[PDB]
Amino acid sequence: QNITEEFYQSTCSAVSKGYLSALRTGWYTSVITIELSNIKEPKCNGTDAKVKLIKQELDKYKNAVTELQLLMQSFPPFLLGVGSAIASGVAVSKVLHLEGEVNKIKSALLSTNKAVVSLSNGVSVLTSKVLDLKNYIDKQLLPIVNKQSCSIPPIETVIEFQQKNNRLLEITREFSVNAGVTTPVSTYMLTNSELLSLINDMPITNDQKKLMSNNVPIVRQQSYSIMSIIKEEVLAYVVQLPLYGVIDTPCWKLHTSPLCTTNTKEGSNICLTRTDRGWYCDNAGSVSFFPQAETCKVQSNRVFCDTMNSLTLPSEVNLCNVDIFNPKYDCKIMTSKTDVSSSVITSLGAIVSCYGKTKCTASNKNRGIIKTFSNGCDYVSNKGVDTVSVGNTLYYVNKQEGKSLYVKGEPIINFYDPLVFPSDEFDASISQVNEKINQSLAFIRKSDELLSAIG
Amino acid sequence: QNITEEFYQSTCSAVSKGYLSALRTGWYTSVITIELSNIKEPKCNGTDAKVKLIKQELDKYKNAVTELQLLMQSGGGFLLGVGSAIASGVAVSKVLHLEGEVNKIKSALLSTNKAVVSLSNGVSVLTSKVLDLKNYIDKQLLPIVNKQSCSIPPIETVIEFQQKNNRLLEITREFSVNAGVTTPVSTYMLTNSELLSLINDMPITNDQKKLMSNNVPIVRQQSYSIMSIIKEEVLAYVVQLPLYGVIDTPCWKLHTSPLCTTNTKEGSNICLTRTDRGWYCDNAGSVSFFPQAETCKVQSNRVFCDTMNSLTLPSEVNLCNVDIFNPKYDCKIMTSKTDVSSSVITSLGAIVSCYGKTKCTASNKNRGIIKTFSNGCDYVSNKGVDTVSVGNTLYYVNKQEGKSLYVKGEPIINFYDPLVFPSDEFDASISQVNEKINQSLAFIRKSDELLSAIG
Amino acid sequence: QNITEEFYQSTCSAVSKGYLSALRTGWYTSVITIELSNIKEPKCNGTDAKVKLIKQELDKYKNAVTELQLLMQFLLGVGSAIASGVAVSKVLHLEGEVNKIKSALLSTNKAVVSLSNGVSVLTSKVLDLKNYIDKQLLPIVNKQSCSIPPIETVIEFQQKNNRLLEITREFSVNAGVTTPVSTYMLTNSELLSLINDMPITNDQKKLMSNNVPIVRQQSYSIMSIIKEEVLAYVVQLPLYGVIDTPCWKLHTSPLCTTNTKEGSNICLTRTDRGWYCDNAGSVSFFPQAETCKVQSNRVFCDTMNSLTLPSEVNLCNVDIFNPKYDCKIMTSKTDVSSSVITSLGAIVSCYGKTKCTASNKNRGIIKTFSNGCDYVSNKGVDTVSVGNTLYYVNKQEGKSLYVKGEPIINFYDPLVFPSDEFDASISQVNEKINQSLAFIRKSDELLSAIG
Repeated sequence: QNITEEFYQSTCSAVSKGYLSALRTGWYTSVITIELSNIKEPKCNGTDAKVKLIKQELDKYKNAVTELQLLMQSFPPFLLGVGSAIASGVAVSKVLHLEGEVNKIKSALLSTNKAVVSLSNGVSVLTSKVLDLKNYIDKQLLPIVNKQSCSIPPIETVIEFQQKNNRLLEITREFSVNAGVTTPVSTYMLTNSELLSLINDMPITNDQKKLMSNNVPIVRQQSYSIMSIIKEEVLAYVVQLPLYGVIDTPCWKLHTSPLCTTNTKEGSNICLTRTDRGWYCDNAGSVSFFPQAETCKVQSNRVFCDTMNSLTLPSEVNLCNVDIFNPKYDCKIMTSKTDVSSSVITSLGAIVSCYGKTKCTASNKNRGIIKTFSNGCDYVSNKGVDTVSVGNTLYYVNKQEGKSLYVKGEPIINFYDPLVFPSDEFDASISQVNEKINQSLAFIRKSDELLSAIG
Repeated sequence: QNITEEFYQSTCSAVSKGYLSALRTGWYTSVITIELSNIKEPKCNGTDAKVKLIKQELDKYKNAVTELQLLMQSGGGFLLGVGSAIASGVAVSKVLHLEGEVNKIKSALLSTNKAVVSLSNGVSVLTSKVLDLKNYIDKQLLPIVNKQSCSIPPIETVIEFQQKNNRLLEITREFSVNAGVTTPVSTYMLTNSELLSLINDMPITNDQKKLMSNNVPIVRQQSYSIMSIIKEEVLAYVVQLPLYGVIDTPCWKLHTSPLCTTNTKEGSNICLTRTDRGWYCDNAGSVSFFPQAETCKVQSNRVFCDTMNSLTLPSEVNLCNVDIFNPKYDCKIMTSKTDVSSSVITSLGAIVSCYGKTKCTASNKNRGIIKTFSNGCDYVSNKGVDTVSVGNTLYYVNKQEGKSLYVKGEPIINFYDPLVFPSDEFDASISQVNEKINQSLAFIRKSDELLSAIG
Repeated sequence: QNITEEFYQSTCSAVSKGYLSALRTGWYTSVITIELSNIKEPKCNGTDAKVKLIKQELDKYKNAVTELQLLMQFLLGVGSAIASGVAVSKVLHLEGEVNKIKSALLSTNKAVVSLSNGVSVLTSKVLDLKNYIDKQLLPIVNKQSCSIPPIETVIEFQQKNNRLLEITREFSVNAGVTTPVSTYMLTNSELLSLINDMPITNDQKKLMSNNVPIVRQQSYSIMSIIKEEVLAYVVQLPLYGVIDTPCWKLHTSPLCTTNTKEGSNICLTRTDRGWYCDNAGSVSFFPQAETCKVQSNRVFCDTMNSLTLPSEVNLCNVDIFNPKYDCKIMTSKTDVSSSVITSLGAIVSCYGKTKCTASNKNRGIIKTFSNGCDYVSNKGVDTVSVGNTLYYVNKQEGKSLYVKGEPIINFYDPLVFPSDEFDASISQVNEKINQSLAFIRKSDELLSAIG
């Protein structure tokens, strides 16, 4: 629980260290079943308010089944087709459509509400009966309506059927706007207790059960619900849960801000910005890099990421933070003439790139302005700092305990000649810039020697 | 229909064929109404627990009307153009605001729950009345709260009122967290029974009707629900359904991956990627091109694409898949020295671009690693392949049945000279690069020929 | 409430004026509390169908509390949107902090608390399950015989307990941070009262009260703490520090030459599209559509995704070649047709053999576009069609002004024209043109010195 940050004045960037990894490398799929009733629109003569209420709820139930069947055949079209995040769960969904595969699971859950079932294609899956509308309707609602004249229901039955039928009605809702594939997995799909018991039974280490059971909200966001089948008066859908094959390896976050020359005026400055910003995690002797901000979820020390949305880099990518001119790795930069002030709120600090006439401050709740940034790239930690202002933009600062280190260094943009500086580099590196520098240096050579005997 | 795939080894790209178009070409707008009672706060002195329950629900109802009164408005509006998706629906919504227009649909719906109404701007909309709280509240509920006597209602009345009031509360909730515009359109806005009837009354062909009725989730995802008015005891919101004016025309999806040289040097390679990846659909003698995958939704072999984010290309854009050096169409490519390994999952295969020191493999569930990729661009079909692994990332291949064709050919990056190669073209083409090869080729010769006569 | 729009034929761009600003510049943080009961799992034996229903509902209550014990806690800059709210959420986890709010709300439902760091925060109690369960429910479950409850008590408990369950559900699928803020988090009456009690101007209160739907979309709810029979979450409302200043929106479309030989054309595009609003003598610029919401002529934008520009930036709309500001453009050779639906019109850039059309629903085609960049107002036009795409135009009411002028791409020699600038400016392309003219002159001089 020790977060530390280093600000590199040399490159206008900061790295937040001390995080712990949880990287999704596998999937666990489970079959979730709901038992339905095979009851027809009741032919019974009666018109009390209570039986009116029961018939209304029955028509809700009957329509939910029908509109779930329209989701089936429209293999369901939404299983055959697109997917890599879902292929594992889609694989189990297709198998349930084989001859008697439903009856396999139906038998295992006849006597118990949770059982392990071996499937015909060679997968072993935990299967759960989360709701039984078959026995409630057949034993408490069939005797009332499967006659010529309907006997009155108790008010207790009217209330409790509404409660039971509600989960099915909600599942049909989520499954008829999401086309049968949803993420995060809702509580109507799998409650907190059901997901906790399912984690408890998974073929994983006891420490993985610790991590998953403590971060259920994150597990929800990295899980999928895949709709499978209605048949044999059963409702089956597949829940696809993450398997974290990488745990407790170091992770760090890179924050980058533009670095520009200052002492010149107007539109005559050279700028460069480190590009490889995002999360990094040590993974199997290499570095997993997650460039898009959404894919990694943070809870206290832990960074939860999905390896499917990652690039794999050598360990030497970190040498960019220690020495951007190191030989071993070609550190990535971008360049431009854009001389614009901005700020980046780091894990426990703030980078300020103040340029031009912009007024850039950092302030405290009580003392007011406690720093006025000069032109150039600077940094301030969150110790006694609450907000940062750049122009007309007030940023609040993350208030999170940790140690912050200011690594003084010469801004590398000072080392470059502005006349031969490539200033349109969308995605370049240190070496690529040096190659273009020499080529323009060589053109200057070749042209100058063409004027020796002439001039 | 049978999905087929071709991989072109020369250009590091693949084309998935065999799909059927379903293109959003227009909009269909309908008005949904709920009849309300303008009941004032009860003022019945009685204190029975059932009267409290009725009173508490009336408060939930009366607050929903107030909250809908606060939402009385709709909205305000390969690099593409810019549209305004709900401009059609908002246009109908603005007309309903005008004085006397709400009274027009009140009269037309006096004797039926569905009618076509003429509004002031020639706007002629099918109108639906889907819930009548006015009858229930004014007849069943008003008398037992009207007096100061407070006729205590049966417990059925407490429950019955909650069920009727539920949909209005849920419609208000959806509008509240969406500024009056919701998408996808939920079954609270428009139930499956209601939506299917609306599809049956659109000005479309019978084949178009079946397509929507069997793709209700897609239709809902591409529809909008727009809060318009609450006045004259009427709540009215506009529903904006999609119009699929182009249907059953052939579509194909283009996948592209970087194509670089395999030289063993620290970044001394030239890369090249086709930039035209996306969905292509035949459309009225042209090709509609959708470069962003999130405008197109696939269901088996059906592609639902929104034309608002499309480009209109000549039929000859497909020639880039036969001969990229063809004269008729000028294929768009990008260049760089950015040389790194990635994998692209196609419809029934996987493209792998292995570069440098990365472990790029394809493996089978039971047989193990069945292919290790050499440096360069390669393809593997889904036949007998389950997973593709690049670095620390494991991709899953579609197990969808189909036939894929490997088209051998010399990689075209080899054709180009790595010294006169324009190697940072973000959005270029074959001609624009030959444009710049000829320039740098001619300039170098001139300076060499101009160095000759200096004797 | 007078929207107007001007089309500049010279630069293929349009400006929509007349809008009024509502800029989110800061945050207001408030604490919302639900008082809970330490009620423990009933261990009276009962079989009555109503006893089961009460027991089942206490189960949903108990599981909700357990679930909540786990839910605890142009290129722009980068912010931390919920930093202000999370900062207050952190303070609640200090000891005694829960009790100060518990003490300040012992006898009332709405009180100010100065937390351990001395910040005045408004706190509220929106639901009191502690009194209901302990008084109404505990006697009928806290014995052996399990007193039969009336059906009315079963229904009330479901109603009271429902809001707790639905708050739990929202936090559970969102990792304890929700946006927009739902009516379960904060009902309409509670939000309006909260607005009325904030330390803000009357104009700010009026602006927020008329735009509760937008305020919800710009607000956050942060799960903070549960302990000592109390549940607390932080609600982070927007501060509109800048109000009623004039805004305008800039629409741009590619401007190209119209030579009939394909591939022989040079193109130009203003890259400064987005919202502009006057702000403290400078101009706040919002280049993204997502960061700005519009209701009638009022524009709600979030300054976290804005650049601060000199007020001279507006000269680019009157004179793109003005000396006081370097207007940003981009160049290309791509001769492609597109359309831009402006506030009360549509810009059509029609190139090649493309079909470009403006139509009325009952009269049919009313304007047919030829090669170049043109503009049609929404007065009398319902749709604009470019190629295989049909756009409906906005039907907001306002007056368009068509400003005639020579397209500026007609002032550039295509040979020396730099047609690759992904980001550039008017000055920058004049540099590269001065340079290419200078080099080609130097080359010519060198063959004279050797001739």
